[PDB]
Amino acid sequence: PEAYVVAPGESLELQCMLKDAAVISWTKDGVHLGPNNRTVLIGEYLQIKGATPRDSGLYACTAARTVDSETWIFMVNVTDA
Amino acid sequence: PEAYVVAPGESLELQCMLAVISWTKDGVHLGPNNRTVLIGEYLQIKGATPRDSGLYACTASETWIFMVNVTDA
Repeated sequence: PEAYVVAPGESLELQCMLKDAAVISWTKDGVHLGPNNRTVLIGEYLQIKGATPRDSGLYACTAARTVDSETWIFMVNVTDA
Repeated sequence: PEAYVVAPGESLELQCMLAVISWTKDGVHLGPNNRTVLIGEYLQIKGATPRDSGLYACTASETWIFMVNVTDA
């Protein structure tokens, strides 16, 4: 679990992994993340523009396929510090 | 984020911490089934297969998180 500092207003960008036939699902603090006006999920990428401090949290992407289900975690701290 | 490694075939058991507990895996809400039992603060899934791995999380505000790794390693 690696740390990511994002300055408020900037873009949080996370990248999961490349596995053939694996569809990527994202969580923040265990809760599900999907697409919205500030959230885009594409390929193995997660983008959130307009970082605010409550965007801070423990993000994780799980690449699941039928055979297996591998997982990466990112600790995101959105701060002016 | 707590680590839990289980060997395939064995029983995956999670125990929540610090109220009625609801479990998610990779964001999806879990209920009981023929290999899953949810009781008290416990989550049990028997017959672990590598696809049972994922990011589990238990909540009642407060939330506790588990990275489950099912491997023979």
